[PDB]
Amino acid sequence: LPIRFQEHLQLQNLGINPANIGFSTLTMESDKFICIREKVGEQAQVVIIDMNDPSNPIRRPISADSAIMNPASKVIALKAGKTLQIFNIEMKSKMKAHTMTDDVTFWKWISLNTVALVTDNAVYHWSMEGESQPVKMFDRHSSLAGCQIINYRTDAKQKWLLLTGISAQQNRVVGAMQLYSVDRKVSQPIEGHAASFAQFKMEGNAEESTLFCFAVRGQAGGKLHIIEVGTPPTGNQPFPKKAVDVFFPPEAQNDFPVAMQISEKHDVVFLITKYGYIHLYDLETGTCIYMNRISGETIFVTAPHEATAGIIGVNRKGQVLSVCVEEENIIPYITNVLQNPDLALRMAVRNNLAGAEELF
Amino acid sequence: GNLITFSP
Amino acid sequence: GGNLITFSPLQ
Ligand SMILES: [Cl-]
Ligand code: NA
Repeated sequence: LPIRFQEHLQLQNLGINPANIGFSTLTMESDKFICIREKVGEQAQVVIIDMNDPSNPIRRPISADSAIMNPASKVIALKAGKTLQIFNIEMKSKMKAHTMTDDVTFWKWISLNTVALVTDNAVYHWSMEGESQPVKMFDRHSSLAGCQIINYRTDAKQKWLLLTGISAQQNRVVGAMQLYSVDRKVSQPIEGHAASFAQFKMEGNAEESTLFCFAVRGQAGGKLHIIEVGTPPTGNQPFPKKAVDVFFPPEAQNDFPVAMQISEKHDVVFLITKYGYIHLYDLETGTCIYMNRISGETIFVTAPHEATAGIIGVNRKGQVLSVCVEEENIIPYITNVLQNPDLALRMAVRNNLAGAEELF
Repeated sequence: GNLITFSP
Repeated sequence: GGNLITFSPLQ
């Protein structure tokens, strides 16, 4: 295989109720922690799974509608409607608090020091630095009105902001995205399911390009877009925009993309679909490297898998699974299975791997 | 929007 | 306080 697949944990083995293994109650903001909200009566608890020590979870009583651990530190952000609080778990201490004017419908850590807040009407960034309070970044576009918000993310420089929501229409799930430029102060609505930014240095360019990659299924097929956002740096060639098909077999009529992470090390896009297919795409050309069903159950939450520059996720059955490029196998797979020596050589030179030299 | 152009 | 989580005592 060009990928290594690893089951890390079955959350049901830790006595986690499978009813709470879903998007609204389980979060994984980084590969370091999983938080699960469980409620039986009016007695809500949070289960905090240290992924370096999974047999010893912390169970604490809560009254929060949502719990997201900081990506880098055992610092938990808890909310109840408009009330936001941040606790250092090891110091058992409230470190920050803020009340919003509007209900926060979705929130996510976008860095080790900043939480993104989404209301019905606006997106804010809340820095953990000193007396910093939430700063409004943009107004929500009317095209996302009535969506369930499922993701918010940014480019490395926080100059390009992307809000993603979904709704049911005609028994299919339609994705609505809002791309916002900080510098231009302009939004663009996009029909999109899953997306990520990436930094990519093109051959001969002195500077990295900032790429926007999004995958969508429309009424008549799937598409993946890789687009340079913003003006290319002085002296940089522009990234030629890529647009490629996203294959769904005839049997997967209700399938659509639900997760994307991009390998900074390998310049590959990981795309996961609702029915549990993984797709690998080359970031440079958009070429589909690999497709396979890795899960019978929806992988509903993902994060970068830091140690392997891969993707780690949780499915609705409680399987914690990871996919990365298998560095020993990827070049031979592209050569021998895809019959694409061009892609093999290009990817081998990018990551200094062996076996891309055409032997005759 | 004015931000990006792509195949609908 | 009106805290959204409680912790076990320090002893
Ligand atoms: Cl702290
Ligand atoms: Na989704």
